[PDB]
Amino acid sequence: DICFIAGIGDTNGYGWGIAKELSKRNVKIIFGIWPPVYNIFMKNYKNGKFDNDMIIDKKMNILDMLPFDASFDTANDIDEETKNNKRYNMLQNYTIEDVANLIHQKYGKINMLVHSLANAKEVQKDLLNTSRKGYLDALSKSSYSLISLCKYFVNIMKPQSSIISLTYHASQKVVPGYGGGMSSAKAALESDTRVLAYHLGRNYNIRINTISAGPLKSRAATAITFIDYAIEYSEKYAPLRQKLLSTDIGSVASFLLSRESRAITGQTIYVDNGLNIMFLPD
Amino acid sequence: EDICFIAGIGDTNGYGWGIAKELSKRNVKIIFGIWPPVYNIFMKNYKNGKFDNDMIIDKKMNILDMLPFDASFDTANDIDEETKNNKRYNMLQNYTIEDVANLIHQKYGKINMLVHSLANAKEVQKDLLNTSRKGYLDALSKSSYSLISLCKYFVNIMKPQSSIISLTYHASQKVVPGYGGGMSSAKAALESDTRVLAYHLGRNYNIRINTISAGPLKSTFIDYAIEYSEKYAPLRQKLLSTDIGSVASFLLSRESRAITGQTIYVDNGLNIMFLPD
Amino acid sequence: EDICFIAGIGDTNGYGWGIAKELSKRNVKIIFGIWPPVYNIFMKNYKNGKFDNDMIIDKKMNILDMLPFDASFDTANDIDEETKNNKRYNMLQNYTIEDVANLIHQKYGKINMLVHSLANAKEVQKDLLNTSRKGYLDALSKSSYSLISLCKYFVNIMKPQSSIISLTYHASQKVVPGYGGGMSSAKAALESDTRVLAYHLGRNYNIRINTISAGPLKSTFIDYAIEYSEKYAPLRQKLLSTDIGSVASFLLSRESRAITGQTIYVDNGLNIMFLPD
Amino acid sequence: DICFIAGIGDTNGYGWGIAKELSKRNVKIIFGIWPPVYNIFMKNYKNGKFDNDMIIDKKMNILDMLPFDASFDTANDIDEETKNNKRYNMLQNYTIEDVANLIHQKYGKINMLVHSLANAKEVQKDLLNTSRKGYLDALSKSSYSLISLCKYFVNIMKPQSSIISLTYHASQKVVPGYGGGMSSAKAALESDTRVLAYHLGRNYNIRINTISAGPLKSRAATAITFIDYAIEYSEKYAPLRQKLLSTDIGSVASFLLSRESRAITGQTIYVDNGLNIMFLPD
Ligand SMILES: NC(=O)c1ccc[n+]([C@@H]2O[C@H](COP(=O)([O-])OP(=O)(O)OC[C@H]3O[C@@H](n4cnc5c(N)ncnc54)[C@H](O)[C@@H]3O)[C@@H](O)[C@H]2O)c1
Ligand SMILES: NC(=O)c1ccc[n+]([C@@H]2O[C@H](COP(=O)([O-])OP(=O)(O)OC[C@H]3O[C@@H](n4cnc5c(N)ncnc54)[C@H](O)[C@@H]3O)[C@@H](O)[C@H]2O)c1
Ligand SMILES: NCc1ccc(Oc2ccc(-c3ccccn3)cc2O)c(Cl)c1
Ligand SMILES: NCc1ccc(Oc2ccc(-c3ccccn3)cc2O)c(Cl)c1
Repeated sequence: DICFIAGIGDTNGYGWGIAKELSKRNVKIIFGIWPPVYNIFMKNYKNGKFDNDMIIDKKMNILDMLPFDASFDTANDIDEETKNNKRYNMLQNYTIEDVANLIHQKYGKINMLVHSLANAKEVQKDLLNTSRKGYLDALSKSSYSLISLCKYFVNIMKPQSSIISLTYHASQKVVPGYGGGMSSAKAALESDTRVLAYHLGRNYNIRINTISAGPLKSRAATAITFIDYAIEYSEKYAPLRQKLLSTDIGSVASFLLSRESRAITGQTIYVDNGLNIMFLPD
Repeated sequence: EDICFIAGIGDTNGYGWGIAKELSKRNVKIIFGIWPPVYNIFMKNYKNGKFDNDMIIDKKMNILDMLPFDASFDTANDIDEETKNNKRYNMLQNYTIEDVANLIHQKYGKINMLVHSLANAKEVQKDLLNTSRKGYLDALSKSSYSLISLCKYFVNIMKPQSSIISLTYHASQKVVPGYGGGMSSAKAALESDTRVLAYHLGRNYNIRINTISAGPLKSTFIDYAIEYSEKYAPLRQKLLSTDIGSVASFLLSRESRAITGQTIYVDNGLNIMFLPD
Repeated sequence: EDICFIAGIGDTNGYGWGIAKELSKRNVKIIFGIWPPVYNIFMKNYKNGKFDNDMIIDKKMNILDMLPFDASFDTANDIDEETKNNKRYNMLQNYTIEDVANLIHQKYGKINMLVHSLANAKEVQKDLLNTSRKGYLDALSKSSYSLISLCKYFVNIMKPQSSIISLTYHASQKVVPGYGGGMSSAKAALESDTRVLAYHLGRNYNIRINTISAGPLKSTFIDYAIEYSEKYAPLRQKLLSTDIGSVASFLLSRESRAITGQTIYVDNGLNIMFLPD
Repeated sequence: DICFIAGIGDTNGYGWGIAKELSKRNVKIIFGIWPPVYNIFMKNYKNGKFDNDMIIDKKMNILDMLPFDASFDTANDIDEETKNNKRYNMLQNYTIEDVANLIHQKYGKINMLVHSLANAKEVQKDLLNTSRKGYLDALSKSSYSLISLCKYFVNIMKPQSSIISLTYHASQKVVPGYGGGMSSAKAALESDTRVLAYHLGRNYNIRINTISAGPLKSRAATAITFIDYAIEYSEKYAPLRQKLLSTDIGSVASFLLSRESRAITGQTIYVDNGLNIMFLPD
């Protein structure tokens, strides 16, 4: 049982929580990490900074930790500026195709893929005031990255393997302040999940679903006090008033990835203490 | 110990059984509620070892008890003659919803997993348009209201962080000609009620409740549904009652503490398809 | 001439009236069905000119007739004593669904627009969780099944390319604490039944059927709903009964020949909002 | 009552049918037209070729017919190659900002906007096999064009104005063969419709909805016998067995655009003889 988690920059995200729970079930974990934060993540790991967090009387497995940039499909896609940037030029094989081939050489076929990354340069702006170039950015890094991720991993994956991504309810209902086309990319990503589920199903016997998670105070969540407010609101209005942990998403992700969800494919599962069901406060 | 009540089962060919088999994998003690009129039969078949092979998991399914259970009656007060003097019913006792909740609580104490796995419409083979008021409401009473009732009476005998599920079918959201009698209307209400109950039980008892929208099984209309499904579903595999059961097991556990009020499709992905090919 | 039957109206403060006003704009002749127990009152108020100003469109609303109408009874056969000897009912006649369809057909011939605008649950102020079986089913019978019944008996007296609508509320899809008694379950089923009826009536009689999911009006719970709505809805304007009526008029016309089985939200866009701001 | 229809290349589309019905109600119509087909559309108009089709005992109004390219927001966005292409270099003011300013000079404020255009270079490929550049193409011309269209027209539009676009059910359910990210763009567009509806509502008292239309044998529909099959299927399985005309979409569009739908905003209305409601054939 091998899982590649694409998109973990630290310990405060959904990627980490997913990692943790996949370990409880003894699956081997390969982190794919964005180069802007790669050196410093590695450093912290070495300094045993994440050592508290790797606690489960269990200890986390971490098979490998690779540089990974979901905006590049192949090496030909890497622009020269990036190729030479201070933070990339010492690193290698970080395109989507490249990490796919890496992994396969080092470990062969794997059977679990977590897409856990999103990005938009104009997330701060709202839809109307987002540029074409900013919108297409959001969709390229949040939505298309999934598709591409699939294209390349699908054949280093065994039959009956399963894939998941992460989404947010703002695709289905309006959350003012979730901007830059981020809603649009979650909308796109939830649709692609259905279409990919059809293709990967018939053709590769491979499942794909997506988890619509609640608010977590991740690094990326602070890409705009919205989130503190979102957590506040969720903890007062959701059917379940417990605090939403990333491990909560993690245990569901783990389930989706296991053979136990063998007959669930193409779905948007909500893991959010049921907030999505409410129309009216009280 | 962990105890699950499965309300609505008459053989091994259904969901309740698949759900029971899978729960047994986590060593959950199982109590079956059986519709009184087939209860003794079921009890007989059990004795004659008829369910022996279906019961093997290599470990034996631990069936804590098997009780008469009629989802159409809330309390004893509702047992309305004739019924009281009906050939089958009169030899049995304590089969109303509230009565069953008392027995279970008395013999075993509190439980922590509830499964509503029962559907019945007396006119299930006619168009909604040709369904009678009496028929429709029987559908809603047995297949929809029963869920609320079961919750009302069982919440008192459940630990906090308990979990509930029912079974639903996609006919509620999209047209399936053939699923008549108001079974569609029933599931529509069941799914909506699952949301509403999720809010109340969640806030008031920290109890979760979800519904599994399952694909066709077996346990006429079903024979088409299955062929169509295995033809067009994203996933080519045969859908098993344990496929629903393993999902149920998960939903009924703490691993899904943050999921509630949801409709989970376990149908090989049939629901995502628009037109064939 | 074009004739619309509006089943479910007791004053000018509701949807049936707003719908009636707007239909009158297209010179549609209107027949009102009134719940028998308030029928004579309504008839009195009509006589005393109480509805005179509400009736002006500058042209006068043409009310073809006003008949007692009880959505809880399908045929005469169902009028079950007491009811037959109830203070209000016994002085009236032909108010069952089938009976009304016969009168209309007899006096005016075929119609071509039907409006189901009636909702009633006897326990509308309690939680779903505290709602009784009797209460729930009354809800489903009056607010949901009535729709099917009305279709069953009226299709015979309708021209082809006829059109039908009912009114629904978003509580069916998402939790609105306060909308209890199974009104939510009712609307859930009404919306699902609208799809199913759309298939049958569409294929079998080329008749269309849709439902309007309206925002709060007036006609307690509503007072909050309205303030919240006018605060948070995408559209700041006050929502009028004629806002629903103008949409209804459209849906009931040939201009919408290619729309059927749909739930149309007329609620200033409230439904698209997740969290406030 | 002025309406700008963005995206009509001939008489066989939804744009034309919408035009026709808006005329029945005496509203003035400005066609925005893609330059690759502009000269030839004009020619046909002049040769009175469309004269049969402009029949309603009514005759169509056509206030103006402008060149229009929804892939350009402003003149600065026009690449030099395009700027010089055989088919563009004789034409002017065809960016989104430009046609917005044109129209306003010539006629002032308008109050009706029809988005009726879509495009994807790799529509023939299916999701998995679509490139980043092809996906982003679909989203840029089918989804973002709407947003941009709004940004620029919103303030040459009076309060209480209304906007509509066109979508297809493949966003919500899987239609194999509707590829190139076209499903993804309909998914995105239906989401943006909700978010735009919130912003335009509160801020400009302006409504936006989208129509999910059935199959019509438009020029663009043949961008892949899929459609003949789609029309075949729809006419045998839809609740309504009538043939679906573009004027059917047109009369609904007209309604959405009128004050009659004054309280409907942010919605996806299905105009498809109810096919979307079916799960199972028979
Ligand atoms: N935090 C929330 O409230 C919330 C809610 C719902 C959904 N989500 C989703 O969860 C997922 C994970 O986000 P998170 O909230 O855990 O924050 P996060 O910052 O931990 O996760 C995003 C990570 O992806 C990496 N990344 C960004 N762009 C990349 C690229 N081009 N390629 C590779 N790596 C890249 C970043 O380094 C970052 O660490 C996202 O898809 C997000 O949309 C988050
Ligand atoms: N035909 C169908 O079965 C169907 C079904 C559902 C939805 N739709 C939608 O209806 C809308 C109209 O398409 P149609 O089916 O009438 O075909 P159509 O070809 O008549 O409409 C598309 C028109 O937009 C123009 N166009 C394309 N790219 C453009 C750009 N960059 N800027 C400006 N103009 C451009 C083209 O010249 C074309 O004539 C589309 O949004 C489509 O997605 C069509
Ligand atoms: N540059 C941007 C960026 C924007 C959003 C992101 O993901 C999310 C980050 C936060 C939330 C969120 C926000 C509020 C409440 C609940 N969840 C949802 C998300 O999808 C990420 Cl990971 C990055
Ligand atoms: N290059 C491409 C391109 C692709 C799809 C398009 O629009 C549609 C064209 C056809 C259908 C369609 C296809 C089959 C059945 C019903 N509708 C749906 C659409 O959204 C258009 Cl206008 C252009």
